[PDB]
Amino acid sequence: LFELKELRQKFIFTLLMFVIYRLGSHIPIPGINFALYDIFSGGNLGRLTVFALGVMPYISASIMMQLLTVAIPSLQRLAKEEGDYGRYKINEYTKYLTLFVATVQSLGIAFWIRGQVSPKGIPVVENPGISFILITVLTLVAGTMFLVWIADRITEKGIGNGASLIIFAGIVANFPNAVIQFYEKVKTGDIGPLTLLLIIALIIAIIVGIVYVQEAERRIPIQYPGRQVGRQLYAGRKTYLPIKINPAGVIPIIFAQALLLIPSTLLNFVQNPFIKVIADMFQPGAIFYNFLYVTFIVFFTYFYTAVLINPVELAENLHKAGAFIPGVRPGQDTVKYLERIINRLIFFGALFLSVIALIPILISVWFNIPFYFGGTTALIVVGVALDTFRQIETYLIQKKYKSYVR
Amino acid sequence: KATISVIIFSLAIGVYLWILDLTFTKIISFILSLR
Amino acid sequence: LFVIIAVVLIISTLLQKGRGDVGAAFGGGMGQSIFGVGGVETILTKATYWLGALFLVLALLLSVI
Amino acid sequence: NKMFDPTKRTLNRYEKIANDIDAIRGDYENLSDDALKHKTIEFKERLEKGATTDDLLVEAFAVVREASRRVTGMFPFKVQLMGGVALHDGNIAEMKTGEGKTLTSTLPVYLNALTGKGVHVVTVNEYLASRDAEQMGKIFEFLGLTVGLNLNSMSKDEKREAYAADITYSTNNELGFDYLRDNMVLYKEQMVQRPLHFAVIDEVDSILIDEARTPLIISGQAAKSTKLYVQANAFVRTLKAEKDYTYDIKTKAVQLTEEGMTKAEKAFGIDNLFDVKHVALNHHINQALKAHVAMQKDVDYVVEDGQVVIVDSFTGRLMKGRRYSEGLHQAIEAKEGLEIQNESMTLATITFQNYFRMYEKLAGMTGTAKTEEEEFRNIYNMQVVTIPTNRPVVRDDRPDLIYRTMEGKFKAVAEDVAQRYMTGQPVLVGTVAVETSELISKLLKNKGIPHQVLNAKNHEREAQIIEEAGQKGAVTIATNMAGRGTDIKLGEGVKELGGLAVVGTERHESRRIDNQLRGRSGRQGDPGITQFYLSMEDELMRRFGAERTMAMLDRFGMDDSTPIQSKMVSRAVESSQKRVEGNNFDSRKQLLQYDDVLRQQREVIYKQRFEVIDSENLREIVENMIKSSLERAIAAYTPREELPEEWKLDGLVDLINTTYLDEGALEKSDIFGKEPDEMLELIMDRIITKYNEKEEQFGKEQMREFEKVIVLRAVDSKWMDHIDAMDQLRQGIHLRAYAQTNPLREYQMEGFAMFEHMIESIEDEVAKFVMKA
Repeated sequence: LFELKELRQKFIFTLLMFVIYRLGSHIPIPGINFALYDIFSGGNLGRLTVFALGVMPYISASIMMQLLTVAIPSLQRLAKEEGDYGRYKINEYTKYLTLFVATVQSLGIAFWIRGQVSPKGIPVVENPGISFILITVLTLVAGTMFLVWIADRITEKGIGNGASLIIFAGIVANFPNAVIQFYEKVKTGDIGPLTLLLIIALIIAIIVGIVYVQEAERRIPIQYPGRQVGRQLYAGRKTYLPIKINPAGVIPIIFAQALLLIPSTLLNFVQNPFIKVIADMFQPGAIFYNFLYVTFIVFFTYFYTAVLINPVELAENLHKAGAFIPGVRPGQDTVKYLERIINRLIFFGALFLSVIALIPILISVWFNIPFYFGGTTALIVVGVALDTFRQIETYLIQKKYKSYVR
Repeated sequence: KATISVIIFSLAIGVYLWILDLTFTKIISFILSLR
Repeated sequence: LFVIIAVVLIISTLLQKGRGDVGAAFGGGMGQSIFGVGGVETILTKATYWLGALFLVLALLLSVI
Repeated sequence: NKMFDPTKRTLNRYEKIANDIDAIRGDYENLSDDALKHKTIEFKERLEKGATTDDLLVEAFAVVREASRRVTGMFPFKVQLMGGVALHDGNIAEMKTGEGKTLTSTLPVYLNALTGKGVHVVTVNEYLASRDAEQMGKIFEFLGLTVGLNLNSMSKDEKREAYAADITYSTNNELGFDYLRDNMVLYKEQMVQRPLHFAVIDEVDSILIDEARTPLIISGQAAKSTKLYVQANAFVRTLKAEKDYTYDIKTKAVQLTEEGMTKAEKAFGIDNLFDVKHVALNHHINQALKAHVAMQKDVDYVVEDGQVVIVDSFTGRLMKGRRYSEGLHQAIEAKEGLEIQNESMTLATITFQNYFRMYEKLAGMTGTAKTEEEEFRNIYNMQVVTIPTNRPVVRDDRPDLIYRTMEGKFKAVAEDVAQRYMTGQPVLVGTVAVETSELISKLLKNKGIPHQVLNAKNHEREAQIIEEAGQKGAVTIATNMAGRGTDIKLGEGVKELGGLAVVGTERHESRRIDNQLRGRSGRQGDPGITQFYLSMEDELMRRFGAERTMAMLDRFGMDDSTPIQSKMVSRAVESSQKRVEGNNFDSRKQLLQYDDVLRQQREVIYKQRFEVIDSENLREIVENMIKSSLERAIAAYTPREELPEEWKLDGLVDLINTTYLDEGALEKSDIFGKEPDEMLELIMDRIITKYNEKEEQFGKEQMREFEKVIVLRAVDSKWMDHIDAMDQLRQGIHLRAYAQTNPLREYQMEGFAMFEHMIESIEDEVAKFVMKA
């Protein structure tokens, strides 16, 4: 039928993943289960953790390399060796790096949580056994391993981020099932499911941004390590042209969004947490803070991400940009040509992503809902979803040509 | 466009989450409940 | 008790696990890289993987009655 | 259980196998003459197949080693015996000196070949193809076989008999070209390689190093040729007009700043904004600029009055007429004097994984390094069997004595060679290139010292020199191209002090290679001496890792004399060596990975060409697809923009462009609307089949052949043509690194879309062509 079974792998990773995860959350010792905002969220520092330490070290790992390489490009001899040589070395560094960071988060979350959190079965006999401190450090470090080990394997079949999407699948799954989404509203919150249709509208919008603001140039060289390189004037007939430009990466909004959550978090749970109603730092400050998301994720990422260096390698290996009118001037001047496109397109991107969080915000004018749960989770769920589409896209279509049909 | 089918797929993929989610809750609870 | 030595083991299993990934790195890691071909077989290290998953659930039973 | 445990585990495995076989050798010594000949007939009859008769290997190898004893000599060592065994397995035994190599290869070569398939023996260079080919030869006639080696222009006999023959000796570069030779071939009688599976690699450390693909490109019909001649003349001179600050380093790419832009306006092309749709002119300037700079004409030397600009580069040793690129060959010609017309492409392949992995296994000899095993996994899937023969590493090797600021160090090395000469020590040097080598000898001349230079000056020289280099007090200088893998032997008494001497001009692009040039002293298991002289100014470091070396030294200390290597000098450089090697690895991956997806596209393409050559009446199929493709074209209509729509003017119009031929068939005929595919297909198909046979009238014999030339040339043409486009696609990968992920994603997409487009196109053209006469 539609499935056109072939992929031996597809169901395999899927089923396998489900088994590992169920146990992972229920896990004894931790299993703290949760983000929403403050009350719904949770955590000692401010990390929504479905489970004790794993997604956190992931974000940590990513961020560790990200900012470090960013502000300081080359601390020690590895910007990029040749891309691969530079990359593998880089990844190995990332593995150990994130690993240790996870440990730090381990003890801290352990201490705060065990001591004073909403209903927790956790018994206390002295530091019962090896301390929830040393013992939880055990589950936290060891825990880091079972998830990490799982993630890597997941990386084999599903993905490095397949594991993440599953997290989304679960959370995102939890609410539509109607676990607890029938409550506050003006005698509503159960009618107006048009909201479901409308969210659908949201899905179509998402696909639009990621096609990439796309566009590119020309020329191909190849240098084998050695004395020489080659060149070619012309020949061949075919379609297909070069495409360089891009759109914002996977969860940028979430990265910036979290920054906002930091000041807001303090405000919801200060010592003797004052839910300042007068200054509600759940929602009220939100407009200002949300703009903060825009500046940090969009602008700063785009600068480094855009890799200021680009005109060099390009202009260097003889290139004249191609896009929206025949390109021309090389050199730095071209970075100019590109610079305009990158920040410009990013403004466009801001319009959509910001529109996401904004979207429940726009609608909630007439009858607001205390059940915000959704939105961001979608941006992520779809994100990995489209990503998996990538896996199928390449994987799919075998040799069509010697089909049975001539 | 491709997107229309992507949405149909999106529903399909979601079906998996609902379905897989059921398994997790089922098996996971199994360990706690039985033992 | 069983658990007491086991806890010493639990940290231990953590260490072997940590190393496996670094060595595990030739193919890649965080994010992605390239689908190296030639493939992978079940690594000899996989025993550590099997031991881990078995181990955590074991803890679940042990952690409680 | 991955560790020494595996290598060691290997030891007993062989130690056991060897004991058994060793017994076989013992009883056998009763001079089995004719009886042995019967053995050759008995064994030959024995396998007759890939069955991998192991038992035979024991009795057969024994006959081999003994066969050698009868033949000549070179048969008493182990790492070789064991060598053939692991070899049969597909790994790498050995390390050099004594060991085997000569005899080693012969052993597994004998058993496998018996299949009657013919076996491949990867050898680095043609001079070598002759080497092992003859050295081992006696056991062959003994064993009653037909050896067979290939060479750049020829093997004295022909290609057909050569491969089909028993043993197939040759150089990879050639083996690739032969394999490819298998494309345009209008016929199939051409024995051009009988299928290619198995191969043992002599000096495997190279079988990997061959990064850049193996492309065979002959046919270049340049429309532009007259223009290029005059035009290029002007072009190169223009760049000459410009000065040094062009900035060209670390890569083959080049462009220039202010003077550059200014120059561009300075010469024809007042237009400041040159880029818009007029890069082509710029293309000419960059061409010469790169040519005059990137590869010294002296790399690309011209033989005495040969006037043929020949490229010796890439670890070669003078390859007659050819060029890596479309722009360069002509560019340098503009520099020299006789200018050529050609610039052509055809086909390309990964020498190793695409080729070897395309079919069967490999087992190399020598290099034991750590660096190769990962490679041996990713592409090949082989391992390493490290084994020292009698008295390991009997030779001594001294450190990389360093010297600063300029090649002046080589000057000091000169006096060094002299002192050796006085002591009566036969020396040899492995220089970097042609120019430096020559200058090197010139120095010896200033000093007045005898010597032979085989820096690819003349091939014949390589011959004389082989027995010649190292004949008591002798002095030889040669390029690394001559510098790797040779069974050299010192005359008598020569070894009296030190034994052999080797001095290197610097440290090559890879760690192994540096070692290789060194390894060139030590056969049968004797002593020798090696030493390297490097300069902070030489090459490896001049461009690579220069940035760091400066601080490391300048902060460390400027003042001193010539010799130094106290504080991390040799240490640091070594790190850079791996570093540079690393770059190779990275570039290795890019073309390797892409070419992999190419391996599949390519397979369908010529494999299809094979089917066409073999079968006679494609007729029903070709028309059918031509129609189904054409009709579906008229067919594409569905709800959408609808490419066609079988209606009236809509189809009539698009279909007309779809069927634009001087021929006439119902073109004008409108008003219709019997779309069930039966109707549309029958009408066009009839005009074809009918006209086909009507056309067929010309001749049974002659006509059959037409699809030959047409199908292959036309099909072949389109693909090679779209292959050039394939080059451009590689540019797209250049792009992938930024934006999306990096798995060769964008490339894969495009590879297919390009190719479905490619074939449909084929049916169109190949079809219409069948008509004209």
